[PDB]
Amino acid sequence: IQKGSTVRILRKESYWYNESGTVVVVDQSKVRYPVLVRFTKVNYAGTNTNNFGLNEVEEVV
Amino acid sequence: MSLDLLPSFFVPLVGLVLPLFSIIGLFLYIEKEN
Amino acid sequence: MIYDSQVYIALVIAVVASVLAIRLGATLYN
Amino acid sequence: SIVIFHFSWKMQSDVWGTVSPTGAVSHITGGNFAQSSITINGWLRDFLWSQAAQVVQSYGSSLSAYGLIFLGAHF
Amino acid sequence: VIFLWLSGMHFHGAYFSNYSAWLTNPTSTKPSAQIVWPIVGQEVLNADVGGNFQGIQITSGFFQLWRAEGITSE
Amino acid sequence: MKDFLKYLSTAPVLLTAWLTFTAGFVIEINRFYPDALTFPF
Amino acid sequence: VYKFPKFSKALAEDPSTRRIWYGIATAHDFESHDAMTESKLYQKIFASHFGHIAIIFLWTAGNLFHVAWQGNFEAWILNPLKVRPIAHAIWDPHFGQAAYKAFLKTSSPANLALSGVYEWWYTIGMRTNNDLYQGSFFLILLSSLLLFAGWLHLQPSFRPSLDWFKANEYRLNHHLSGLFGVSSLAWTGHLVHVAIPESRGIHVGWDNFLTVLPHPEGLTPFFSGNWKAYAQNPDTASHIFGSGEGSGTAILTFLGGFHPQTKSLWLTDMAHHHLAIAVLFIVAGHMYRTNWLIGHQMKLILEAHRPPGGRLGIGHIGLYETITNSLHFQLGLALAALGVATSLTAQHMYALPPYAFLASNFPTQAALYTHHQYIAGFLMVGAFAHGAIFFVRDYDPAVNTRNGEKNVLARMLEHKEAIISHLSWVSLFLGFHTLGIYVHNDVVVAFGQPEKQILVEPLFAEWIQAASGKTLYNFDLLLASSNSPASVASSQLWLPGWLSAINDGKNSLFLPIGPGDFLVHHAIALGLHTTTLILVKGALDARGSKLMPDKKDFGYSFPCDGPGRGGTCDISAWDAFYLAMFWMLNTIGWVTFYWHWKHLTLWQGNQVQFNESSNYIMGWLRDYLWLNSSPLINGYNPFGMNSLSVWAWMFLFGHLVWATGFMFLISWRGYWQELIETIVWAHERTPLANLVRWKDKPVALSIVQARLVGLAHFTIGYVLTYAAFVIASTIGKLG
Amino acid sequence: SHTVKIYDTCIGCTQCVRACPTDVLEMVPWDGCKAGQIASAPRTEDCVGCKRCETACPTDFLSVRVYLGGETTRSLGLAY
Amino acid sequence: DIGGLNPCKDSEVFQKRLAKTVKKLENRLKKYEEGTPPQIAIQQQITQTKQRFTRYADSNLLCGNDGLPHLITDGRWSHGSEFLLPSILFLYISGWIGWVGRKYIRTVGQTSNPTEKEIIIDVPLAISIMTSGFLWPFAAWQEFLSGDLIASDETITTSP
Ligand code: CLA
Ligand code: CLA
Ligand code: CLA
Ligand code: CLA
Ligand code: CLA
Ligand SMILES: CC1=C(/C=C/C(C)=C/C=C/C(C)=C/C=C/C=C(C)/C=C/C=C(C)/C=C/C2=C(C)CCCC2(C)C)C(C)(C)CCC1
Ligand code: SF4
Repeated sequence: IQKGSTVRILRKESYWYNESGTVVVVDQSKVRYPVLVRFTKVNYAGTNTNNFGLNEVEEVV
Repeated sequence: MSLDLLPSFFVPLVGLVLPLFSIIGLFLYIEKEN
Repeated sequence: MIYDSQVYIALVIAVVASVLAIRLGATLYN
Repeated sequence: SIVIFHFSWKMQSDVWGTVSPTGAVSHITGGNFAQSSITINGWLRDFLWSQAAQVVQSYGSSLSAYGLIFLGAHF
Repeated sequence: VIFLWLSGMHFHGAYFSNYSAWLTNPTSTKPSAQIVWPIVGQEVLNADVGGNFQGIQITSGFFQLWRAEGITSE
Repeated sequence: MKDFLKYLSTAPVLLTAWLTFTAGFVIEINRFYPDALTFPF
Repeated sequence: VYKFPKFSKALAEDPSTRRIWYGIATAHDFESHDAMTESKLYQKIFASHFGHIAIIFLWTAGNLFHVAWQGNFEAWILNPLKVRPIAHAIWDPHFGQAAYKAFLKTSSPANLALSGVYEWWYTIGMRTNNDLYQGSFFLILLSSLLLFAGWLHLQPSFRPSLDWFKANEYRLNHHLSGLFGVSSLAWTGHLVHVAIPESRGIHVGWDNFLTVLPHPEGLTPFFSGNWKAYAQNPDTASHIFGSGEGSGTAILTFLGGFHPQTKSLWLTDMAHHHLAIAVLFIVAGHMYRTNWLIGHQMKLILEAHRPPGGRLGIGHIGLYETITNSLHFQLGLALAALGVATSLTAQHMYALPPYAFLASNFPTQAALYTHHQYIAGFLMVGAFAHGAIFFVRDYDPAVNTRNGEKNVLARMLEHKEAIISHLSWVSLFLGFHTLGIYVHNDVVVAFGQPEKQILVEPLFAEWIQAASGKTLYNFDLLLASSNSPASVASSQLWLPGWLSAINDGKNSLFLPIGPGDFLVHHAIALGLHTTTLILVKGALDARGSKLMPDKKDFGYSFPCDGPGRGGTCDISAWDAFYLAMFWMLNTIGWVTFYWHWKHLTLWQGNQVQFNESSNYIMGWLRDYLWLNSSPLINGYNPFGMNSLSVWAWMFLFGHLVWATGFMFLISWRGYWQELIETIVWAHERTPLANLVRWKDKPVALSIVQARLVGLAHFTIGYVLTYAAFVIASTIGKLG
Repeated sequence: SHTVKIYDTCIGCTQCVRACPTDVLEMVPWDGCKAGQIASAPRTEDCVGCKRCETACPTDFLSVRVYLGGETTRSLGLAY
Repeated sequence: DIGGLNPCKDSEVFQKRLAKTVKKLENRLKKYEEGTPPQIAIQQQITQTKQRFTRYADSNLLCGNDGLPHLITDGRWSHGSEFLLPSILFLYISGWIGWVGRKYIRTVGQTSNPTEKEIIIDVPLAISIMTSGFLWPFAAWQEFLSGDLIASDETITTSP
């Protein structure tokens, strides 16, 4: 995955679970949740972006 | 003592005395310490 | 019409059932 | 609501009505406010239940819209 | 908005009311200033307010106010 | 008349116009053919 | 400020009055208590069950004793249709002379009995105030037995283990066979031996029961196999209940219908019914495996039930351990079954009155139906609440899942959105259209043109009535036809009795129905569907949702999750129960309103009033409530009072409690904490009262506690006002 | 006293700490995020349960979670 | 006949209802004067009442013991104009509404600002979609066949 890639959220406790988002940036450092994904639908708190782990996102073909 | 005096003997007894002693006991119990 | 003896012994038996109730109540602990 | 209920019942019971040619005053309800407005059951029966008769029996008449609005406002 | 509402009230008094009939019989004619179109059976709302008129009885007291103003014509 | 037509395209104005038109043709059907309890056919 | 919530140290350290409030409301939640094990849980539940059964038996004994002592049972025996049964005497110092005179019955002021116990005890063969006293004595003895057992099974050497408590097969075998079948067998024995001769004038007491043969042939036909002999010579159509005139000798018969005199089921019919039920349940109690190598292991039965094509997932493999290890699953199942059972009791004890002269006791009929329907609604809501509790605290996804695939229960959480969406669709459909038709009828009738009403004939339900033999709708279907195989088959067994009862205008058996019945049944369906929607949504969403994907970590009952994420008021599963209680009350109110109005019109004779005015809402409001509330509100006026004065007082009391519930529901906390702080300052800063200070800091009721208190006020006011209305209206309208 | 837990989804944006009305949360060094900081809850005895902390949390389902528990005169917000 | 009901053309209580309504209307008519608009309105009311009662009588309508038309909605085509034909009409109209709404939602859902086009309707596109709903039964059973009607697993689900 990279910037601009489309991924499916696999985190169950997510307002965008099973949904598709756009990767903003994948951090190359040793952070726990490097993948930053932007969504079109705001969550219940109003935010439309979140940091996800490498195993919590699945790239769409 | 006839059977018809039992209501006048028991209804005040129950309905007033039992609340008083029950309130005393419950208040004492719930206000206890350790 | 029931007699005084009938009501009296029913009251006495009710008392015995009351002592059995507090024993169960106290055995179910404070 | 309590103020307007007091006004309606008191006026209907002790002010409004008709006057006979000899000067006898007959009111809409008949002076029941003085003795029956002192209990909640009195307010429920001699005012609410009694004067709600016209609203519930308005169907088929020219006041049927008032019954319909009564029901809709309850809803 | 308030002026438009007042203009509507006066227009209804002028056109859809029995104000002229009520003037000649204030104690026996009920004030009415809104007639109801005959649709879906709603014409039953046009009550027998008196003065050869059918309509909804008016409880806003406009007839009495207009009479106090000296208004004697529609 | 470019933004006025866009204003008329807003949700409230369009809903009001559509509901007014809808109530209008319903009321006029019920005026020209009143008291229709069953299908006319 | 300590030692009251002995079971919870967290509450005992609360410096506020919240500790006392929460100590009451958490006393029976044994699973949440401090220093808690499963063995202690089951043992305490067992002892509490014993105490509860003792309480029930003591309550029944008290009813028996008060009927025997202050009632008029013996006088009611000689004239059951004119004498009004008396529940118990009244001694209230607040009575005036007028109240004493109005409530005066025979020798002392007394309350009429609306429980129908007089008819029930008369039917089962009680004729003396000494028979009731014997029953009270025996029931107090049984209560003493149960209290002793409850104490005993908390003793060290007599406390059962978890294996005994979770021994499903043994408990099922014994419960079914022993409890149901043997209790039915003993009840058939009593029915025959005592009740059957007592209805025929022969007294069979605890003295002449070893020498009075229940049947003249005396157990010879039973062993000989000539079981028809017990059905020969039944009670004739001119039999006077409690007397030998026109009686028979049969003890087990098929007659169908009702007794011609008491307008109730034949005693020989009910004895045969209980004998058949006893045999069936005793047979069914041998199903499960015990120490003798034959029977069933229900784990194997559950595991083997997976459809081969595959549509229920892996089937019921994990259900055995799920149910066994959870007391809330079992409690929910039991509560649902009990709710259905008591709904059945309510629906059958009015259509098929089982007790002598109970059909003509209109106030007790209404009271019994209303009581049982309200209990049914309560039990159903409790079943769903405990299902939600099981989801929160007892459900384990690992047990209900095998290699990724989910079992029959775990799959209910996969299409939970589908279930909730379709429940919502059904509720919206029914509500929209029932309200639309009702309001259409309202507007059309109001405009003076009732002919334009939308009145749908309940043909589907009338079809069922015709199928059971009602020749009123000209369907000629199954039992309305004399040539159908359904009729020829039972033409010699129970049709003549059944047809004579179903085709009678004075019965409640299959009451004639019209468009009003159709509309009110659709309203009932809407209420049931909406209550089910709320409860099912709370149960399935108990473990989490999108707004709170960790709701299981907060428990079954918590106030909220805060104002964040848009606001999370009433987000817990307990709040779903709390909201569904209102809908249960509304649905039971609709059901009881329908039943009571239908039966008031049937008893008064103006059934045309219901059939015409029940199709529109104003018809209900004017002809049921406003019309029948006149006798009730005039229980006391500025001119006098009647024996219905207590019912008017209860009416107003219910309204007051209802509106206090409105207080507790509309106004929330936070507004009551600051006011309490002002009161605290006032008390602390005033002389002559500074000498007295609280030990627990006064605080406002918690959010969940406030919801509970408002719901309790709402429900108590609801029940009290409707009970007062139904009873007083029936009494004051039908004499 | 209430229970406050911090989860490694913390991005160290400090909005929880500067929203706590009773000084329960604080920022401590960390190496699991870009900011190099994570929220901590070392003074939960002062936690009142107002949940302002998690109203300011930008992470998807929160990184600070408040579990209401036993009540205290501090946690009940009693000035008396 | 069906359910013990009888045709309204032979229902005495139906004619009694008609006669009572007409009598009330005529009594109301008596208290007005000449050809004044109130009398014209009451006469129109009488005429409409008579026409409605006559039409209900000659309509294959079954009346109960209260003299009111009862609807036979068990499904039989004999009384098909009471429920079945209005049912078909409503199903057509409501399917039209739902189809045009869904088509508009899916059409503006693929533009740059989908939310803007929901408070400010694209009236040209809205008119284009709305008049295309007459084929909604055919369009629905041409999109379901192609799998374009139902989502499969991109739909979101809660935690449990
Ligand atoms: C649960 C059953 C029950 C209930 C609800 C009532 C209700 C009543 N009884 Mg009563 N009674 C009962 C059983 C019951 N009785 C039994 C079994 C006996 C035989 C001993 C009596 C003997 C009796 C007499 C002699 C009198 C009453 C009277 C009364 C009335 C006033 C209350 C009173 O003075 O009580 C007094 C009750 C007793 C002395 C007997 C004890 C009642 C039972 C055994 C205890 C039941 C406890 C219950 C299950 C739960 C207790 C809760 C507690 C922990 C708070 C009231 C209507 C009076 C009356 O008629 O006034 C008009 C009266 O004079 N009762
Ligand atoms: C089962 C419940 C119950 C019972 C039996 C009673 C009984 C009574 N109430 Mg009562 N009450 C109750 C619940 C009850 N109340 C509740 C819950 C409320 C609130 C809603 C009230 C509100 C209430 C009011 C407002 C009034 C009563 C009154 C009365 C008395 C009736 C009037 C009369 O003729 O006596 C006349 C009374 C006397 C001649 C003197 C009685 C004084 C007490 C009761 C005697 C007790 C003796 C006692 C053993 C002494 C102990 C030893 C001591 C010397 C050290 C009577 C004693 C009236 C009354 O008398 O007021 C005092 C009155 O005005 N009640
Ligand atoms: C023959 C032996 C026997 C008998 C008689 C009982 C009897 C009882 N046991 Mg029990 N038990 C047994 C063996 C037995 N057990 C064994 C062997 C075990 C160990 C495996 C247990 C373990 C056990 C536990 C752990 C508990 C009990 C409990 C109970 C009591 C249940 C409460 C009650 O009073 O229900 C009375 C019920 C009836 C009289 C019958 C109910 C009638 C139903 C509701 C009507 C249904 C009809 C119909 C189906 C309705 C539907 C209509 C249809 C068309 C579908 C009851 C007294 C409980 C209790 O309260 O303990 C004190 C409890 O907690 N037992
Ligand atoms: C045999 C049936 C049965 C059993 C064994 C239980 C057992 C249990 N339930 Mg349960 N429940 C039941 C039926 C049952 N319930 C029904 C029918 C409902 C629907 C109404 C519920 C709804 C329910 C909820 C919503 C909850 C429970 C909870 C619990 C657990 C703790 C109970 C507790 O703390 O009590 C506390 C007891 C009280 C607070 C006493 C309340 C008394 C009420 C208000 C009536 C008293 C007023 C009285 C009528 C006064 C009359 C007024 C007068 C003027 C006329 C416990 C395992 C709780 C739990 O945590 O489960 C794990 C929980 O949250 N249940
Ligand atoms: C117009 C598009 C549209 C479509 C195709 C659907 C389709 C559906 N809805 Mg729905 N809904 C809509 C709009 C729509 N809805 C709107 C606007 C609301 C807000 C009031 C809702 C509220 C709603 C609820 C609360 C529920 C549904 C449900 C459902 C499902 C069952 C059908 C039902 O109960 O109808 C419900 C229809 C209504 C309650 C009335 C809708 C209001 C109008 C008529 C629709 C709006 C028309 C729109 C403005 C047209 C503009 C298009 C134009 C610009 C081209 C189905 C998937 C139910 C479900 O999940 O079952 C599976 C359910 O519980 N919907
Ligand atoms: C939440 C939950 C829960 C609960 C649930 C519930 C509560 C349910 C309910 C349920 C119900 C409540 C059900 C019901 C059912 C019923 C039925 C199922 C019925 C049937 C019937 C039938 C089948 C009949 C038939 C017939 C007829 C109709 C005619 C006559 C004869 C005959 C018999 C044939 C639990 C805990 C479990 C678990 C968890 C989850
Ligand atoms: S509740 Fe949330 S905000 Fe209030 S103190 Fe505890 S943590 Fe800080």
